Amino acid sequence: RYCQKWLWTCDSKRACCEGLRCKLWCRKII
Repeated sequence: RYCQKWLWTCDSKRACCEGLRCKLWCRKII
């Protein structure tokens, strides 16, 4: 049970879970 490589460069097209609230690397569990 893990997220979806939140580490992506969150911005819009991203597909994070609960860490897309950032500029690039999803600021999730890290």
